[PDB]
Amino acid sequence: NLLNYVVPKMRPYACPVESCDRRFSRSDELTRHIRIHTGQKPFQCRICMRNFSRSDHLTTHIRTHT
Amino acid sequence: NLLNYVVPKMRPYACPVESCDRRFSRSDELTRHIRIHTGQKPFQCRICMRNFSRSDHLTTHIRTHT
DNA sequence: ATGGGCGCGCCCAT
DNA sequence: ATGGGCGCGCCCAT
Ligand SMILES: [Zn+2]
Ligand SMILES: [Zn+2]
Ligand SMILES: [Zn+2]
Ligand SMILES: [Zn+2]
Repeated sequence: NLLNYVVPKMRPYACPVESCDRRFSRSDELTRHIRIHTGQKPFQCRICMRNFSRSDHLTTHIRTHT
Repeated sequence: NLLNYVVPKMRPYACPVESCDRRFSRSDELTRHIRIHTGQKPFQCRICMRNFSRSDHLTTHIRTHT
């Protein structure tokens, strides 16, 4: 029955770096991880102008300025 | 050049229904979709007893009582 | 500080 | 209404 069907846990999103075996369930997850290798921090606090790799961690940090 | 890498768009989560050709990028998209085949409406409003197939839709509905 | 995992609920067309 | 797409933000270990 299709009532007992559970979507199989998968990791279709494989890290593009040949020497890295990480795979993820969601694409947004992989995109964040790739920043570990590139050292990219696309987010910035317009206050202290500090850069972050994740948007959530920046949001968290900005709420503390005042 | 890894710095220019962007995860290509894909849809690895396919509907198990043989007569359905739908594929999603995320599994939570597919878990929702399969309720179209089963007609399941799990989220019920405790104020009016009305049933919905999705929790985001119920959530918004719950607000029409206030 | 920052990463893996992923749920809640928005956008917007139906 | 109710479906596909998908981002914000939380949880909790790093
Ligand atoms: Zn990797
Ligand atoms: Zn700052
Ligand atoms: Zn289907
Ligand atoms: Zn109601």
